[PDB]
Amino acid sequence: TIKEMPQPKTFGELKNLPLLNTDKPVQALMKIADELGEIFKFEAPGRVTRYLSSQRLIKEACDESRFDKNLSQALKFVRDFAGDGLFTSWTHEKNWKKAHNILLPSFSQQAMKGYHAMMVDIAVQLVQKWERLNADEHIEVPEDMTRLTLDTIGLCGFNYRFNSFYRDQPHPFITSMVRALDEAMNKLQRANDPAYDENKRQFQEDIKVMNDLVDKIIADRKASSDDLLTHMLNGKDPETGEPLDDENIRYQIITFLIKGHETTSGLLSFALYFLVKNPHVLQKAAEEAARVLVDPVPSYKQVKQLKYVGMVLNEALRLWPTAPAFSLYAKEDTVLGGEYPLEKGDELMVLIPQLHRDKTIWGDDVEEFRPERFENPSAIPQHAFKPFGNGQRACIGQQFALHEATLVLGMMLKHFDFEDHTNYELDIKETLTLKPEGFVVKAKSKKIPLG
Ligand code: HEM
Repeated sequence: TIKEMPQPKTFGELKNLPLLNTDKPVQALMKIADELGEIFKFEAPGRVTRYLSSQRLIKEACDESRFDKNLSQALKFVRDFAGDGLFTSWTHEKNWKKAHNILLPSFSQQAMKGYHAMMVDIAVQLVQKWERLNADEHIEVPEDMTRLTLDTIGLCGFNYRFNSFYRDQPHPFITSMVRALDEAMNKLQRANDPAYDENKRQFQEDIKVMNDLVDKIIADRKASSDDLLTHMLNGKDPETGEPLDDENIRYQIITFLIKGHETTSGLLSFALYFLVKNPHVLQKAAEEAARVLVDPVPSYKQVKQLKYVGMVLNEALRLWPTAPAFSLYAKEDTVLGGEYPLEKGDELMVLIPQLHRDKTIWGDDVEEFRPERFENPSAIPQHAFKPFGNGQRACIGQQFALHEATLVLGMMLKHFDFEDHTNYELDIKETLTLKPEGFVVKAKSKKIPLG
């Protein structure tokens, strides 16, 4: 029957805000979830949401007849630069369904097979960097994974070479992206001011940097292909018959550059992190790579054969889903879990890391890294594993990401032995998305030739 919704302690007008005075808000929220359970309300001056953590409640929230995708305050802040592209558009916005239809063919297996060779180009450039390090040297993992994933989406999506591996510091686009994402995150924990005038002005500067690349890409395709850029330029929605106007296209370039690389990078960092911490898992994933990748460079089918590598990727997404949250709103008045009445417009947040720790679904060893959980995935209940969102608003890039990751991890495992030389202590940085900050390793080459 009509239950009272749990809520953390409120502090007069501050509401629940003093509890999220942190650079790690998602990890803080996980703490409040362990304390209060599957659902809690959370209020901040002028705004309210409900955090869900259980499969039973998230199953219901994922019913698209009752709840649609919502733009959390965080995505509202990012919509300041990504506009009405795929990721920051409302489902009822014209350009959502339209860009969806227009851009979907770029993620068909047909197109996926055509991306493979460009993926290998960047993968090799990674392996070669590591082959060429001197003995006194180590690898900065999130940093190099970011070089790979940015370059990969640049080449596959846009035929643009970011040449991230010819730069010892991050590409200029990355530095702006990261400072902007951080700022959208800082903006959330501010109750109300001319104290934030510089943050607003760096925020506009960070946007212009990003946009400067867009024009560069736009002008490169111009001044001279069947890819994402192509369909953005030529494609027409098989419904309305209309193409995307110039303004939307620029929003899509930006959308894809960011979303098209950052969460994949975090996944590869975490996966490698868990491998070097779980040496019996590493050995087994390294056995699979040596056996399957019998060629100097990997083929498309061989990547498909790397089954245990895929299990490792999925298990790493279970523990640390790199886009750790997605928001929903009630299309109409409704009752949630048969106990929580909700009003048209009310917001729900899906705390994916808590979902992935639901013991009633996963058992009592949720913190353990066990790729074998995914041995036969059809066994896993529906809506229990959701690192790619839900329904028609799920990740469009899912298979792209996993193909990229599996290929790259497979080659890593084939070509090197990794050492956790600083006995790295997990430290998860939040820029809305998640990554293990400061993760470093040593890779000793197995001295196996590339093709
Ligand atoms: C492990 C890697 C990835 C993860 C965990 C991930 C996660 C997600 C999540 C959770 C959403 C839903 C957001 C929400 O409901 O508010 C989403 C949507 C989206 N993703 Fe991914 N992503 C990954 C890689 C990629 C890649 C490689 C691309 C492009 C090549 C991409 C492009 C997009 C786009 C455009 C959307 C918006 C889709 C729509 O609403 O139409 N993502 N992703």
